Amino acid sequence: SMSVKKPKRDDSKDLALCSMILTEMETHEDAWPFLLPVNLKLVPGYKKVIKKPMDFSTIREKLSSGQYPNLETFALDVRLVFDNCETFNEDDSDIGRAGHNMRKYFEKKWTDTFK
Repeated sequence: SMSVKKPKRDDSKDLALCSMILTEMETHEDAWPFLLPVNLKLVPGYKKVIKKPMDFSTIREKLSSGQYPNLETFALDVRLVFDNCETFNEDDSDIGRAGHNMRKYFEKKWTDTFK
């Protein structure tokens, strides 16, 4: 509360560390469904169904331009990519499997770096 604070965590490396995680996600062989925004002119149903499209190139641009206020907002966009994937794609499909794989990959890096 006012004048009552937990000891100050060093957040000075967070930006660099999120960048590194994102590079690791970008270079994973199963990243291909997530690298660029879904083409809303060419994929029937996506625009109406997926209220908040997100992809790794969009996260990279937001990260590089100071649009994440803290590491929780960054994790929320990464998770949105996989939540969107699950919404639109059957589990038993190449893309559906890709999204589960990538979510697991991310969550381990996230825990290992920050927990």
